[PDB]
Amino acid sequence: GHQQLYWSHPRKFGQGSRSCRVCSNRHGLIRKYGLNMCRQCFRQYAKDIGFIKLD
Amino acid sequence: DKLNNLVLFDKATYDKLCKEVPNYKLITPAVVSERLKIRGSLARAALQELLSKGLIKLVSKHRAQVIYTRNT
Amino acid sequence: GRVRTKTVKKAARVIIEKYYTRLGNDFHTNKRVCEEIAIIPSKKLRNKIAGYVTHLMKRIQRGPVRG
Amino acid sequence: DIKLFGKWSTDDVQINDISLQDYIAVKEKYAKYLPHSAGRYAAKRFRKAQCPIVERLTNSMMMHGRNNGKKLMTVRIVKHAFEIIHLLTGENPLQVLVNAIINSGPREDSTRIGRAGTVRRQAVDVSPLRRVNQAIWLLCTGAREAAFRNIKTIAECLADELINAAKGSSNSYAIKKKDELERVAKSNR
Amino acid sequence: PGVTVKDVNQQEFVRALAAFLKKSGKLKVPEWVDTVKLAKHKELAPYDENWFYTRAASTARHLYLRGGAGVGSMTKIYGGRQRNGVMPSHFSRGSKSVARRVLQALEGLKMVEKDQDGGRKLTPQGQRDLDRIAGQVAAANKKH
Amino acid sequence: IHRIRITLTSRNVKSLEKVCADLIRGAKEKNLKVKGPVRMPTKTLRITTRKTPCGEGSKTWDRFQMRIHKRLIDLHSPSEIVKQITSISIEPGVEVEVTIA
Amino acid sequence: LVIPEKFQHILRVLNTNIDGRRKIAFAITAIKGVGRRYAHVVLRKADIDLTKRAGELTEDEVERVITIMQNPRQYKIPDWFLNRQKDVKDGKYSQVLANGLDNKLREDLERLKKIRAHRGLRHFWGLRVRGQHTKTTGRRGRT
Amino acid sequence: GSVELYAEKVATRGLCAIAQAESLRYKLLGGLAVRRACYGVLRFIMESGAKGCEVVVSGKLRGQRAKSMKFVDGLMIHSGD
Amino acid sequence: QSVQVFGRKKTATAVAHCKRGNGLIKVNGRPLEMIEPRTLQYKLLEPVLLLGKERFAGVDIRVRVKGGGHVAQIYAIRQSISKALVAYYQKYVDEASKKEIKDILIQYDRTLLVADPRRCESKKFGGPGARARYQKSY
RNA sequence: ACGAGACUCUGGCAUGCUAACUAGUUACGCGACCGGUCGGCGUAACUUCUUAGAGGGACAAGUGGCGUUCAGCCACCCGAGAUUGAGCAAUAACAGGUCUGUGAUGCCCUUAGAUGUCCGGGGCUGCACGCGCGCUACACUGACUGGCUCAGCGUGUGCCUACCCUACGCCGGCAGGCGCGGGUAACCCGUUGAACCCCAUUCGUGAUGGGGAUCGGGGAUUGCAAUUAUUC
Ligand SMILES: [Mg+2]
Ligand SMILES: [Zn+2]
Repeated sequence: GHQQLYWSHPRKFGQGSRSCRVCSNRHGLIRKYGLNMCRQCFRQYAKDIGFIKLD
Repeated sequence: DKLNNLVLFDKATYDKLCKEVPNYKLITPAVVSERLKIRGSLARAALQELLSKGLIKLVSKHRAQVIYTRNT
Repeated sequence: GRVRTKTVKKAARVIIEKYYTRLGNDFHTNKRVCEEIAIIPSKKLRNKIAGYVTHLMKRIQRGPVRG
Repeated sequence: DIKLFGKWSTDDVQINDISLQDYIAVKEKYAKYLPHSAGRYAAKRFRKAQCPIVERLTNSMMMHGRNNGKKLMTVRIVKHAFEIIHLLTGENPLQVLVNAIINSGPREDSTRIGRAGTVRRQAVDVSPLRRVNQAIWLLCTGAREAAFRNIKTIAECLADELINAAKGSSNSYAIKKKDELERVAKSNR
Repeated sequence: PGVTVKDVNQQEFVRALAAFLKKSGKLKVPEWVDTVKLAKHKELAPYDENWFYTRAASTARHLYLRGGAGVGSMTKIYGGRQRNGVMPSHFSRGSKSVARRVLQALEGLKMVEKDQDGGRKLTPQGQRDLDRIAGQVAAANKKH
Repeated sequence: IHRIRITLTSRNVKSLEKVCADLIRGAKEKNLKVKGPVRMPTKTLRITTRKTPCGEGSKTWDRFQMRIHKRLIDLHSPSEIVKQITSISIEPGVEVEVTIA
Repeated sequence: LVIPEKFQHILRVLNTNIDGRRKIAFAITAIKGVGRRYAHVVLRKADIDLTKRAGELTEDEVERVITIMQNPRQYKIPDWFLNRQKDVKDGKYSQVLANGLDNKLREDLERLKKIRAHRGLRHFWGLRVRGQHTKTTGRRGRT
Repeated sequence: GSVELYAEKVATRGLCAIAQAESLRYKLLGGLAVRRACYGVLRFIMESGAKGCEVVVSGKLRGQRAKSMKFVDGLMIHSGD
Repeated sequence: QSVQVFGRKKTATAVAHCKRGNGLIKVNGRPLEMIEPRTLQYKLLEPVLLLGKERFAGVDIRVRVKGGGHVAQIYAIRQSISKALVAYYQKYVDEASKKEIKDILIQYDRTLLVADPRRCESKKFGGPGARARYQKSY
């Protein structure tokens, strides 16, 4: 039935199992240090997070 | 063009190895190889045999370059 | 290029015109004098100003200076 | 008592060229045990004239990509072929190298036309430093392409190249190239 | 006098110790010594055909210098460059079985024993054997 | 237990130094012997990203940085005095962890 | 010094000509089933001196080398050393050598073409079978 | 019961660019003309003691073609720490 | 009587402990004529060859070296040994002997006493290294 | 006045200061081998080595030339250093790129046999050919095989969220497998036993033992599926 079919494909490792915590996009994601945000969202929120440019 | 060096001596080339190589100012496996038309392995073996017999003096030994000279 | 900027030169000129008595030909005394009588927020800028002050002291030693 | 490697003195080496005496450094402050000194001779212009000539040769040996930076291999390749120059000639290898440097440096060569031009070449004189540089470069190149695809090892090709250049023989690649350059300069006089 | 491992040449020390191990005739060798490659990054079998004794000597000398090593540590010691064909080269570890069997053969000669912190270490008998061989090497052509 | 270790982590050097000096001064006004501030190596978190939101133009990268500084203070005291010293309204941004050895 | 006992400059083994000047364990590599590692293991377990060249070994040595080459498992050569392990049809472990063995077992592509497997079809069409891009590579011999 | 939220006032609204940006936003949302709102915000910032300020408004200000519009006053640095 | 004066090159750093002894020189527990490349052995022997065994005869030197690269650990060992002898002579003998040994060493090589400040430069994006750039095409 | 400079970060120097069992070094004891070698054990000194704070330090400052004898330039001494490398960066502009990063967006289009959304299977790689960035080479200044001996930057067990870095023991050529521990980290991996290089070996100038495309047959690993061949 539809209950056993809907979203039944395993999503445990690939890019289909990860997304931006801000915009829910799946591309250019930064998993380092547990940020789990895409590149653009990280550039947007880097100063708030505490990442600042020195060199 | 393609040189055809020997892998083991014949009596003619085993000769001219026991009375001219001991007279060269510089004895090297490449020099003997070129002047006797023999392979580098055979040249090295022959020079080691000559040195064992005391006819050649070892000047320097290295993994890439071994130099012998006449006993005079 | 060791060309000093107008910041260094005007600061040195004002310092010399104001405190000519306290200054001399010594860089290491001049820099202390500058750091005592002035407010220079950087050490490198202070050193540049003191060096130009020393140069100008030598210049006034053998005559006048237009600044 | 600062013999190179541990065997070659310098007290007997005579430059005897006057022109290149100030640019070949071999004799008293430039007597060192090894042709490896790290050194910062490229920092200011003309300083490389203070570099010992054997170290300049050693540096010029590291060439054609696969041998870049391998200076221990090149000091070995100089230590050998000094051991071989001594056997072949009976003279101090340093003297042979210095004579080769003197003989293999061009004295004239051609540049693009004079003040300006885009058609022919005009002959000019060579600086002593450029003479020494070109001599080292030519000697090293001749050795390098004598040893390529040949059972003759390096430190044998370089030894024979230096010996021929010291003799002034035309069997040397450096002497041939020097003559070619000098003749072209003659034609464009 | 007194001579230890650290004041003699390590290459000829290794050769002398390997000769001593082979001459003793008490080191048990695996039956696949003439078939294995000693590393995935190797292309051919070792040339010596007595390579097990040389490797045992090297392992014992290493345990002499820095004790407490085990398989993995020795596997990293005997690692090297791997050429991947038309791909760039990378570091590669040595064979684990050869290191494990070499260590297991050094013990049973009563020269190597397990350490408390995990791994292998030289036994006082092993230290004495290595120092005697070092003295022999020094008294040899090293200096007469 | 008389072995108390205070671990101080911060992203700002000045705040960390002020808090450490205040803590050691408080522990020294009281007759307590305190092991000085041990400074652990700074941890530099690095993220390098493409500047553009797209894939067009000269490839330029932002090199972001975060720096974490860590201080350690060891002191011999009863726990009550340690609680008195720690709660001195420390500067914001500095994380303080008191541990019993 | 060259051996007077008819130093074999050319040696015939398995309808292949090996060079007597080549050092053994590299001369027998010319056989189309033997390369380097197999040659070394065969000569190690045949107990012949590896420093000899292929022309100095006697007839008996070459004969036992050939036999140990054709019967690897009978002389304790490991099963993972062979190039025809668990061969389809007759599940026998073996080493295929030279013309008539290596090239005939090469003609197992007809099995793939008879079952019309994709790899067999790529073989039949002259294309590449191990999943490589064919846009800008392998453009030689394709007009 | 562990988290709790206060609410305080900014010391000087005229010197907070987020506050001034919000003021301009809700002025424009109220139908005020762009230039009037920008000039008013500029003058309020200057009257609050600011050494200088710069307000830029970009978009379809007049017609279907976008344009940018800049208002500056006083001193304004751009480079360095 | 000890000094512990150290020397550096690139990332390699060696510390030489020089105390009152009888002429022992060891590096990481091995004697001096046993260091690895052995092509630059004379580079290690330069201090003792220049100053003579008599000047080292009253001291034992033990060098611990760690850091990057064989050819930097060499030059670090020799810098450490030279500076250790200079400091020991300065602290325990006199200023005149220190002056003469320093003069000899400095005349032969400044890097025997003063460290080379050169260090690896950073890589910038857009190229494989510090100043090289990736190939540009049109 | 903005931009440049100044500025911030960073690289070099400090036997001067502050101070450390999550860094050490000396010294002294106890051991193991032949005074020596101990990443063997333990505890005083202390801070050179390691960390990281404060401060210092270089300014064309000194000397000699060249200059309008100015702005500065050249050389040399002393010196750790006499131009370390980055970051940020004006006015103004482009119909440059991005609606495929967004719960950024205006207008259109579609909206239930959907251009929404799941779920099977294809594709995105398909190959006569053209064009960019590259990797591996054409060897002997090299391949092979043993032996010896040195790094630095750093990342490690996760909101959802499954998925960490690994020492040691054993089994197996191997790739791997099985047990046991440490580590949320200057604490464990790790003393990061890197490669080149160094030392010795065999090859011997030729498509050769150079070089490894292509292709066959086996064996494992991750995954829900490996065929169009994941990787090994
Ligand atoms: Mg700037
Ligand atoms: Zn996002």
